[PDB]
Amino acid sequence: MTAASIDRELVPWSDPEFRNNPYPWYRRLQQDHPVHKLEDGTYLVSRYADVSHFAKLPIMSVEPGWADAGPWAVASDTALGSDPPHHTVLRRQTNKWFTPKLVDGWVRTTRELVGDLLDGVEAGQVIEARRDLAVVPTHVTMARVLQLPEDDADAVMEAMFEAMLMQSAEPADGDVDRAAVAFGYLSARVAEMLEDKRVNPGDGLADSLLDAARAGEITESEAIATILVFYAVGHMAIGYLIASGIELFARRPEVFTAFRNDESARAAIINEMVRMDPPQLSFLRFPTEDVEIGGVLIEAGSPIRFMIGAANRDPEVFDDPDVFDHTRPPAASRNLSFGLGPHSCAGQIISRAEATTVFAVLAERYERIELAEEPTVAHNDFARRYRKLPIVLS
Ligand code: HEM
Repeated sequence: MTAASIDRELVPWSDPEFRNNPYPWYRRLQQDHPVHKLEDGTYLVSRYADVSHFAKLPIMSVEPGWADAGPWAVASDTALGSDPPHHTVLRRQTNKWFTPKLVDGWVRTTRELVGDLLDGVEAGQVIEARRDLAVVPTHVTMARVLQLPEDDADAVMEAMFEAMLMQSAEPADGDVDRAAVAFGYLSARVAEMLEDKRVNPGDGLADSLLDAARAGEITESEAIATILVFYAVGHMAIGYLIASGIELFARRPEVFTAFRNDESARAAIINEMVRMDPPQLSFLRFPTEDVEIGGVLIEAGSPIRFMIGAANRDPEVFDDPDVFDHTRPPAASRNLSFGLGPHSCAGQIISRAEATTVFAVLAERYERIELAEEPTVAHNDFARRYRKLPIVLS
Protein backbone atom coordinates (compact mmCIF):
# COMPACT_ATOMS: atom_id res chain seq x y z
CA MET A 1 0.00 0.00 0.00
CA THR A 2 1.05 3.65 -0.66
CA ALA A 3 -0.50 7.00 0.33
CA ALA A 4 -1.81 7.22 -3.24
CA SER A 5 -3.46 3.75 -3.17
CA ILE A 6 -5.05 4.58 0.23
CA ASP A 7 -6.47 7.80 -1.24
CA ARG A 8 -7.79 5.97 -4.32
CA GLU A 9 -9.59 3.42 -2.05
CA LEU A 10 -11.21 6.26 -0.01
CA VAL A 11 -12.04 8.88 -2.70
CA PRO A 12 -11.56 7.60 -6.31
CA TRP A 13 -12.40 10.99 -7.82
CA SER A 14 -12.30 9.87 -11.46
CA ASP A 15 -14.19 6.60 -11.04
CA PRO A 16 -17.62 6.67 -12.89
CA GLU A 17 -19.47 4.86 -10.06
CA PHE A 18 -18.09 7.32 -7.46
CA ARG A 19 -19.14 10.18 -9.71
CA ASN A 20 -22.61 8.79 -10.10
CA ASN A 21 -23.08 8.15 -6.42
CA PRO A 22 -20.23 9.19 -4.05
CA TYR A 23 -22.35 8.78 -0.90
CA PRO A 24 -21.18 5.16 -0.03
CA TRP A 25 -17.53 6.31 -0.14
CA TYR A 26 -18.42 9.46 1.87
CA ARG A 27 -19.93 7.32 4.61
CA ARG A 28 -16.75 5.37 5.06
CA LEU A 29 -14.57 8.51 4.87
CA GLN A 30 -16.74 10.29 7.48
CA GLN A 31 -16.74 7.22 9.88
CA ASP A 32 -13.07 6.29 9.75
CA HIS A 33 -11.17 9.37 8.34
CA PRO A 34 -13.19 12.49 9.13
CA VAL A 35 -10.08 14.76 8.72
CA HIS A 36 -8.02 13.10 5.97
CA LYS A 37 -4.87 14.54 4.42
CA LEU A 38 -4.54 13.60 0.73
CA GLU A 39 -1.15 12.99 -0.82
CA ASP A 40 -1.44 16.51 -2.61
CA GLY A 41 -1.72 18.23 0.77
CA THR A 42 -5.44 18.96 0.79
CA TYR A 43 -7.33 18.09 4.03
CA LEU A 44 -10.76 16.61 3.56
CA VAL A 45 -13.19 17.60 6.39
CA SER A 46 -16.43 15.61 6.28
CA ARG A 47 -18.34 15.65 9.67
CA TYR A 48 -21.20 18.15 9.87
CA ALA A 49 -20.03 19.49 13.23
CA ASP A 50 -16.54 20.15 11.88
CA VAL A 51 -17.61 21.73 8.55
CA SER A 52 -20.29 23.90 10.22
CA HIS A 53 -17.94 25.17 12.95
CA PHE A 54 -14.63 25.56 11.07
CA ALA A 55 -15.54 26.54 7.53
CA LYS A 56 -17.14 29.87 8.51
CA LEU A 57 -14.27 31.03 10.80
CA PRO A 58 -12.70 34.39 9.91
CA ILE A 59 -9.26 32.83 9.55
CA MET A 60 -10.55 30.82 6.59
CA SER A 61 -9.48 32.73 3.47
CA VAL A 62 -10.91 32.33 -0.02
CA GLU A 63 -8.11 34.24 -1.76
CA PRO A 64 -5.35 31.73 -2.64
CA GLY A 65 -7.24 29.05 -4.58
CA TRP A 66 -9.15 31.35 -6.99
CA ALA A 67 -6.10 33.56 -7.51
CA ASP A 68 -4.19 30.40 -8.82
CA ALA A 69 -7.14 29.10 -10.81
CA GLY A 70 -6.13 30.06 -14.39
CA PRO A 71 -9.30 30.75 -16.43
CA TRP A 72 -11.29 30.67 -13.12
CA ALA A 73 -9.19 33.48 -11.57
CA VAL A 74 -12.09 35.71 -12.79
CA ALA A 75 -13.63 34.69 -9.37
CA SER A 76 -10.90 36.68 -7.60
CA ASP A 77 -12.66 39.84 -8.75
CA THR A 78 -15.98 38.68 -7.19
CA ALA A 79 -17.24 37.89 -3.70
CA LEU A 80 -16.39 34.19 -4.29
CA GLY A 81 -12.62 34.98 -4.22
CA SER A 82 -12.50 38.10 -1.95
CA ASP A 83 -12.03 38.18 1.85
CA PRO A 84 -13.57 40.80 4.15
CA PRO A 85 -13.62 43.63 4.60
CA HIS A 86 -14.09 44.46 0.89
CA HIS A 87 -16.13 41.20 0.55
CA THR A 88 -18.94 42.92 2.45
CA VAL A 89 -19.14 45.79 -0.11
CA LEU A 90 -19.03 43.37 -3.08
CA ARG A 91 -21.91 41.38 -1.57
CA ARG A 92 -24.03 44.43 -0.75
CA GLN A 93 -23.96 45.21 -4.51
CA THR A 94 -25.89 42.07 -5.34
CA ASN A 95 -27.68 41.31 -2.02
CA LYS A 96 -29.65 44.55 -2.34
CA TRP A 97 -31.21 43.25 -5.63
CA PHE A 98 -32.33 39.90 -4.11
CA THR A 99 -34.38 40.70 -1.08
CA PRO A 100 -37.59 38.59 -0.74
CA LYS A 101 -39.99 41.24 -2.16
CA LEU A 102 -37.70 41.92 -5.12
CA VAL A 103 -37.28 38.15 -5.79
CA ASP A 104 -41.12 37.78 -5.74
CA GLY A 105 -41.02 40.03 -8.86
CA TRP A 106 -38.04 38.49 -10.59
CA VAL A 107 -39.49 34.93 -10.48
CA ARG A 108 -42.56 36.11 -12.44
CA THR A 109 -40.29 35.61 -15.45
CA THR A 110 -39.71 31.95 -14.37
CA ARG A 111 -43.50 31.43 -13.96
CA GLU A 112 -44.32 33.00 -17.33
CA LEU A 113 -41.77 30.85 -19.21
CA VAL A 114 -42.85 27.57 -17.51
CA GLY A 115 -46.52 28.43 -18.25
CA ASP A 116 -45.64 29.10 -21.92
CA LEU A 117 -43.87 25.75 -22.25
CA LEU A 118 -46.79 23.84 -20.62
CA ASP A 119 -49.48 25.69 -22.64
CA GLY A 120 -47.67 24.60 -25.84
CA VAL A 121 -47.64 20.81 -25.33
CA GLU A 122 -49.99 18.08 -26.49
CA ALA A 123 -51.19 15.44 -23.98
CA GLY A 124 -48.55 12.73 -23.49
CA GLN A 125 -45.78 14.75 -25.18
CA VAL A 126 -42.20 14.06 -23.93
CA ILE A 127 -40.72 17.25 -22.38
CA GLU A 128 -36.91 17.55 -22.17
CA ALA A 129 -36.98 19.02 -18.64
CA ARG A 130 -33.27 19.85 -18.28
CA ARG A 131 -33.40 22.51 -21.04
CA ASP A 132 -37.03 23.51 -20.96
CA LEU A 133 -38.07 23.48 -17.34
CA ALA A 134 -34.69 24.08 -15.57
CA VAL A 135 -31.99 25.84 -17.70
CA VAL A 136 -33.95 28.21 -20.00
CA PRO A 137 -36.35 29.60 -17.36
CA THR A 138 -33.53 30.26 -14.85
CA HIS A 139 -31.15 31.71 -17.39
CA VAL A 140 -33.70 34.20 -18.71
CA THR A 141 -34.89 35.10 -15.15
CA MET A 142 -31.38 36.20 -14.21
CA ALA A 143 -30.60 37.87 -17.57
CA ARG A 144 -33.77 40.03 -17.09
CA VAL A 145 -32.67 41.03 -13.51
CA LEU A 146 -29.27 42.02 -14.95
CA GLN A 147 -30.98 43.67 -18.03
CA LEU A 148 -28.81 41.78 -20.50
CA PRO A 149 -29.77 40.00 -23.73
CA GLU A 150 -31.70 36.88 -22.82
CA ASP A 151 -31.44 34.69 -25.94
CA ASP A 152 -28.12 32.83 -25.37
CA ALA A 153 -29.03 30.14 -22.78
CA ASP A 154 -27.87 27.21 -24.88
CA ALA A 155 -24.35 28.53 -25.62
CA VAL A 156 -23.94 29.85 -22.05
CA MET A 157 -24.91 26.44 -20.71
CA GLU A 158 -22.41 24.72 -23.03
CA ALA A 159 -19.70 27.17 -22.09
CA MET A 160 -20.24 26.53 -18.35
CA PHE A 161 -20.26 22.79 -18.78
CA GLU A 162 -16.80 23.11 -20.42
CA ALA A 163 -15.58 25.58 -17.77
CA MET A 164 -16.55 23.28 -14.83
CA LEU A 165 -14.42 20.30 -15.97
CA MET A 166 -11.22 21.69 -14.52
CA GLN A 167 -12.88 22.08 -11.08
CA SER A 168 -12.52 18.32 -10.57
CA ALA A 169 -9.86 17.30 -8.09
CA GLU A 170 -8.48 15.20 -11.08
CA PRO A 171 -8.85 17.24 -14.19
CA ALA A 172 -8.39 15.43 -17.52
CA ASP A 173 -5.74 16.44 -19.98
CA GLY A 174 -7.04 19.49 -21.82
CA ASP A 175 -9.66 20.51 -19.22
CA VAL A 176 -7.88 23.76 -18.26
CA ASP A 177 -7.65 24.62 -21.98
CA ARG A 178 -11.44 23.89 -22.37
CA ALA A 179 -12.10 26.38 -19.56
CA ALA A 180 -9.91 29.05 -21.27
CA VAL A 181 -12.02 28.57 -24.47
CA ALA A 182 -15.27 28.81 -22.50
CA PHE A 183 -14.28 31.93 -20.54
CA GLY A 184 -12.94 33.47 -23.74
CA TYR A 185 -16.45 33.20 -25.20
CA LEU A 186 -18.23 34.50 -22.07
CA SER A 187 -15.84 37.40 -21.54
CA ALA A 188 -16.26 38.48 -25.19
CA ARG A 189 -20.06 38.27 -25.09
CA VAL A 190 -20.16 40.24 -21.79
CA ALA A 191 -17.76 42.88 -23.22
CA GLU A 192 -20.09 43.34 -26.24
CA MET A 193 -23.15 43.61 -24.01
CA LEU A 194 -21.53 46.12 -21.66
CA GLU A 195 -20.35 48.27 -24.62
CA ASP A 196 -24.03 48.45 -25.69
CA LYS A 197 -25.04 49.27 -22.10
CA ARG A 198 -22.46 52.14 -21.91
CA VAL A 199 -24.20 53.81 -24.94
CA ASN A 200 -27.74 52.93 -23.85
CA PRO A 201 -27.86 52.37 -20.04
CA GLY A 202 -30.75 50.60 -18.49
CA ASP A 203 -31.66 50.19 -14.80
CA GLY A 204 -30.93 46.54 -14.04
CA LEU A 205 -28.34 44.85 -11.81
CA ALA A 206 -25.65 45.12 -14.52
CA ASP A 207 -26.18 48.92 -14.61
CA SER A 208 -26.09 48.99 -10.76
CA LEU A 209 -22.69 47.20 -10.79
CA LEU A 210 -21.30 49.55 -13.49
CA ASP A 211 -22.54 52.53 -11.45
CA ALA A 212 -20.88 51.13 -8.28
CA ALA A 213 -17.53 50.89 -10.14
CA ARG A 214 -17.93 54.48 -11.47
CA ALA A 215 -18.64 55.61 -7.89
CA GLY A 216 -15.52 53.86 -6.60
CA GLU A 217 -17.38 51.43 -4.31
CA ILE A 218 -15.92 48.50 -6.27
CA THR A 219 -13.42 48.33 -9.11
CA GLU A 220 -14.30 48.13 -12.82
CA SER A 221 -12.79 44.63 -12.89
CA GLU A 222 -15.05 43.59 -9.93
CA ALA A 223 -18.15 45.02 -11.68
CA ILE A 224 -17.37 43.17 -14.94
CA ALA A 225 -16.46 39.87 -13.20
CA THR A 226 -19.54 39.95 -10.99
CA ILE A 227 -21.79 40.63 -14.02
CA LEU A 228 -20.07 37.73 -15.92
CA VAL A 229 -20.47 35.24 -13.02
CA PHE A 230 -24.18 36.10 -12.28
CA TYR A 231 -24.97 35.99 -16.03
CA ALA A 232 -23.15 32.67 -16.60
CA VAL A 233 -24.24 30.77 -13.46
CA GLY A 234 -27.82 31.99 -13.32
CA HIS A 235 -28.95 28.70 -14.92
CA MET A 236 -26.39 26.29 -13.51
CA ALA A 237 -26.67 25.01 -9.91
CA ILE A 238 -30.31 26.13 -9.72
CA GLY A 239 -31.01 24.28 -13.06
CA TYR A 240 -29.49 21.17 -11.44
CA LEU A 241 -31.69 21.51 -8.32
CA ILE A 242 -34.88 21.91 -10.44
CA ALA A 243 -34.01 18.84 -12.56
CA SER A 244 -33.07 16.81 -9.42
CA GLY A 245 -36.41 17.72 -7.78
CA ILE A 246 -38.37 16.77 -10.99
CA GLU A 247 -36.56 13.35 -11.02
CA LEU A 248 -37.43 12.92 -7.25
CA PHE A 249 -41.13 13.71 -7.90
CA ALA A 250 -41.12 10.98 -10.70
CA ARG A 251 -39.31 8.35 -8.66
CA ARG A 252 -41.28 9.10 -5.43
CA PRO A 253 -44.74 10.25 -6.62
CA GLU A 254 -46.00 10.53 -3.07
CA VAL A 255 -43.62 13.50 -2.57
CA PHE A 256 -45.19 15.33 -5.51
CA THR A 257 -48.65 14.52 -4.11
CA ALA A 258 -47.58 15.95 -0.73
CA PHE A 259 -46.27 19.08 -2.49
CA ARG A 260 -49.64 19.42 -4.23
CA ASN A 261 -51.71 18.84 -1.09
CA ASP A 262 -49.84 20.81 1.55
CA GLU A 263 -48.48 24.21 0.73
CA SER A 264 -47.00 24.50 4.22
CA ALA A 265 -44.69 21.57 3.44
CA ARG A 266 -43.30 22.96 0.17
CA ALA A 267 -40.22 24.75 1.60
CA ALA A 268 -39.26 21.73 3.65
CA ILE A 269 -39.70 19.38 0.60
CA ILE A 270 -37.36 21.63 -1.38
CA ASN A 271 -34.89 21.81 1.48
CA GLU A 272 -34.81 18.00 1.70
CA MET A 273 -34.11 17.85 -2.03
CA VAL A 274 -31.29 20.32 -1.48
CA ARG A 275 -29.88 18.31 1.47
CA MET A 276 -29.83 15.06 -0.50
CA ASP A 277 -28.51 16.23 -3.86
CA PRO A 278 -26.28 19.31 -3.50
CA PRO A 279 -25.11 20.43 -6.93
CA GLN A 280 -21.69 21.54 -5.51
CA LEU A 281 -20.10 18.84 -3.42
CA SER A 282 -17.33 20.73 -1.64
CA PHE A 283 -15.44 23.99 -1.37
CA LEU A 284 -11.91 25.14 -0.41
CA ARG A 285 -10.56 27.38 2.32
CA PHE A 286 -6.92 28.29 3.23
CA PRO A 287 -6.50 29.14 6.96
CA THR A 288 -4.35 32.18 7.79
CA GLU A 289 -3.02 30.52 10.91
CA ASP A 290 -2.59 26.97 12.15
CA VAL A 291 -5.84 25.25 13.18
CA GLU A 292 -6.64 21.87 14.80
CA ILE A 293 -9.63 19.98 13.47
CA GLY A 294 -10.43 16.37 14.61
CA GLY A 295 -7.16 16.23 16.50
CA VAL A 296 -5.23 17.00 13.31
CA LEU A 297 -3.03 20.10 13.19
CA ILE A 298 -3.49 21.87 9.90
CA GLU A 299 -0.77 24.47 9.12
CA ALA A 300 -1.51 27.95 7.88
CA GLY A 301 -2.00 28.10 4.12
CA SER A 302 -2.89 24.40 3.65
CA PRO A 303 -5.95 23.73 1.45
CA ILE A 304 -8.95 22.47 3.42
CA ARG A 305 -11.74 20.94 1.28
CA PHE A 306 -15.04 20.94 3.27
CA MET A 307 -17.20 18.11 1.96
CA ILE A 308 -20.79 19.44 1.83
CA GLY A 309 -22.35 16.33 0.38
CA ALA A 310 -20.68 14.07 2.89
CA ALA A 311 -21.70 16.33 5.79
CA ASN A 312 -25.29 16.48 4.64
CA ARG A 313 -25.55 12.69 5.33
CA ASP A 314 -23.90 12.81 8.83
CA PRO A 315 -25.98 10.43 11.01
CA GLU A 316 -24.93 12.52 14.04
CA VAL A 317 -27.23 15.23 12.68
CA PHE A 318 -29.82 13.45 10.47
CA ASP A 319 -31.48 10.14 11.39
CA ASP A 320 -31.73 7.71 8.43
CA PRO A 321 -29.74 10.22 6.36
CA ASP A 322 -30.14 8.34 3.08
CA VAL A 323 -33.97 8.41 3.33
CA PHE A 324 -35.94 11.40 1.92
CA ASP A 325 -38.09 12.82 4.70
CA HIS A 326 -39.49 16.37 4.58
CA THR A 327 -40.80 16.18 8.18
CA ARG A 328 -37.54 16.16 10.05
CA PRO A 329 -37.56 18.28 13.34
CA PRO A 330 -36.25 21.89 13.43
CA ALA A 331 -32.85 20.78 14.81
CA ALA A 332 -32.31 18.49 11.80
CA SER A 333 -34.06 20.59 9.10
CA ARG A 334 -31.09 22.63 7.69
CA ASN A 335 -28.08 21.66 5.55
CA LEU A 336 -24.83 22.96 4.04
CA SER A 337 -25.72 22.93 0.33
CA PHE A 338 -25.75 26.75 -0.01
CA GLY A 339 -22.61 27.06 2.12
CA LEU A 340 -22.35 29.15 5.34
CA GLY A 341 -20.52 32.05 6.86
CA PRO A 342 -19.88 35.26 4.84
CA HIS A 343 -19.67 33.36 1.54
CA SER A 344 -23.04 31.60 1.81
CA CYS A 345 -24.56 31.51 -1.65
CA ALA A 346 -25.33 34.92 -3.16
CA GLY A 347 -28.11 33.25 -5.19
CA GLN A 348 -29.87 31.41 -2.33
CA ILE A 349 -33.07 33.48 -1.95
CA ILE A 350 -33.69 33.64 -5.80
CA SER A 351 -32.80 29.96 -6.24
CA ARG A 352 -35.26 28.72 -3.56
CA ALA A 353 -37.96 30.92 -5.16
CA GLU A 354 -37.24 29.74 -8.71
CA ALA A 355 -37.44 26.08 -7.66
CA THR A 356 -40.67 26.84 -5.71
CA THR A 357 -42.06 28.53 -8.86
CA VAL A 358 -41.27 25.74 -11.35
CA PHE A 359 -42.59 23.05 -8.95
CA ALA A 360 -45.72 25.13 -8.10
CA VAL A 361 -46.63 25.67 -11.81
CA LEU A 362 -46.26 21.89 -12.44
CA ALA A 363 -48.45 21.15 -9.33
CA GLU A 364 -51.10 23.63 -10.56
CA ARG A 365 -51.62 21.56 -13.72
CA TYR A 366 -50.58 17.97 -13.09
CA GLU A 367 -50.95 15.16 -10.59
CA ARG A 368 -48.04 12.98 -11.74
CA ILE A 369 -44.57 13.17 -13.30
CA GLU A 370 -43.07 10.13 -15.07
CA LEU A 371 -39.65 9.51 -16.59
CA ALA A 372 -39.87 8.73 -20.31
CA GLU A 373 -36.41 7.00 -20.18
CA GLU A 374 -33.58 6.95 -17.64
CA PRO A 375 -31.96 10.40 -17.23
CA THR A 376 -28.65 11.15 -18.90
CA VAL A 377 -26.12 12.63 -16.39
CA ALA A 378 -22.53 13.94 -16.55
CA HIS A 379 -21.47 14.27 -12.91
CA ASN A 380 -17.92 14.78 -11.69
CA ASP A 381 -16.47 14.75 -8.17
CA PHE A 382 -17.03 18.47 -7.67
CA ALA A 383 -20.33 19.27 -9.42
CA ARG A 384 -23.44 17.29 -10.33
CA ARG A 385 -25.00 17.70 -13.82
CA TYR A 386 -27.89 16.45 -15.97
CA ARG A 387 -27.56 16.30 -19.71
CA LYS A 388 -31.13 15.10 -20.46
CA LEU A 389 -34.29 14.50 -18.34
CA PRO A 390 -37.21 13.47 -20.60
CA ILE A 391 -40.50 13.41 -18.73
CA VAL A 392 -44.25 12.97 -19.36
CA LEU A 393 -46.75 14.89 -17.22
CA SER A 394 -50.28 13.70 -16.43
C1 HEM B 1 -29.27 32.10 -9.27
C2 HEM B 1 -28.34 31.13 -9.06
C3 HEM B 1 -27.08 31.32 -8.27
C4 HEM B 1 -26.19 32.34 -8.30
C5 HEM B 1 -26.26 33.63 -9.14
C6 HEM B 1 -25.16 32.00 -7.38
C7 HEM B 1 -24.07 32.80 -7.09
C8 HEM B 1 -23.12 32.56 -6.08
C9 HEM B 1 -22.05 33.42 -5.66
C10 HEM B 1 -21.73 34.77 -6.35
C11 HEM B 1 -21.43 32.89 -4.64
C12 HEM B 1 -20.23 33.47 -3.81
C13 HEM B 1 -20.75 34.27 -2.60
C14 HEM B 1 -19.67 34.83 -1.69
O1 HEM B 1 -18.53 34.35 -1.86
O2 HEM B 1 -20.01 35.72 -0.90
C15 HEM B 1 -22.05 31.63 -4.35
C16 HEM B 1 -21.66 30.75 -3.38
C17 HEM B 1 -22.16 29.46 -3.22
N1 HEM B 1 -23.24 28.86 -3.94
FE1 HEM B 1 -24.40 29.82 -5.31
N2 HEM B 1 -25.44 30.75 -6.78
C18 HEM B 1 -26.59 30.31 -7.38
C19 HEM B 1 -27.20 29.07 -7.07
C20 HEM B 1 -26.73 28.04 -6.20
C21 HEM B 1 -27.44 26.86 -5.84
C22 HEM B 1 -28.83 26.47 -6.39
C23 HEM B 1 -26.64 26.22 -4.96
C24 HEM B 1 -26.86 24.89 -4.21
C25 HEM B 1 -28.02 24.43 -3.89
C26 HEM B 1 -25.46 26.98 -4.78
C27 HEM B 1 -24.40 26.68 -3.95
C28 HEM B 1 -23.38 27.51 -3.52
C29 HEM B 1 -22.35 27.23 -2.55
C30 HEM B 1 -22.17 25.86 -1.89
C31 HEM B 1 -21.62 28.44 -2.39
C32 HEM B 1 -20.45 28.61 -1.39
C33 HEM B 1 -19.09 28.42 -2.02
C34 HEM B 1 -17.94 28.76 -1.08
O3 HEM B 1 -18.22 29.04 0.08
O4 HEM B 1 -16.79 28.69 -1.56
N3 HEM B 1 -25.51 28.15 -5.51
N4 HEM B 1 -23.13 31.43 -5.23
